[PDB]
Amino acid sequence: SMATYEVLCEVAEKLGTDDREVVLFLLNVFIPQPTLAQLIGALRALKEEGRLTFPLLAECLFRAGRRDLLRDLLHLDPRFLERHLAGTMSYFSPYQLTVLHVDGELCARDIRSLIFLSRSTPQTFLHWVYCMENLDLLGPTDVDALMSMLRSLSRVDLQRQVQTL
Repeated sequence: SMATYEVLCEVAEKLGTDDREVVLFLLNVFIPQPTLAQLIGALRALKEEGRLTFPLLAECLFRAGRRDLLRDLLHLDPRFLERHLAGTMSYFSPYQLTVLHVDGELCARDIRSLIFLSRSTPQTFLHWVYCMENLDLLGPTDVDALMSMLRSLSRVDLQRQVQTL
C-alpha cells in the first residue's frame, strides 16, 4: 500500500498549529513550528523517497489523535483500525511513542519552565527533543537526559512510565 499525493495535500490542510509538530515527529522528518508549505514539503519528500506508505500514514493519524480523518480522507473505519493495530505490530519505535505520550502529560506551567531550565527551543516539548537528537543527548538507546529533566521539574510521576518505555 502507498500514500497518494492528492490525499497528502488534503491531510495538510486539515492539520492544526499543534498537530503539525506531532505528525512530523512520528514520520522522523521534523521541522519545528511549520507552515503549510513546510508541512507538505516534508510529506512530498517522503512520498518521493518511497518512505510514505499508506499504513504508516493511517497509523500516524490514529496515534496523533485525529481519528476523525481516517473516515474522512482515507475512508477507513477507525474502530476496525483500533482493533487491528492492537494485535498488529507498530510502525513506530517505543521511543517515538514514549516522547509523544510524555508530551501530552505536560502542563503549561511545566512547558514554560522547560525552556528556562535548559537556537533556544521556542515553546515546544518536541522542539526540545529535536535539539537533543542533533546534540546526541536523546535517542532510543539513551533517555537519561529526559529522566533528569523530568525529576528536576515536578513530574516525578512520569519517570515510572518512562523507565518502562
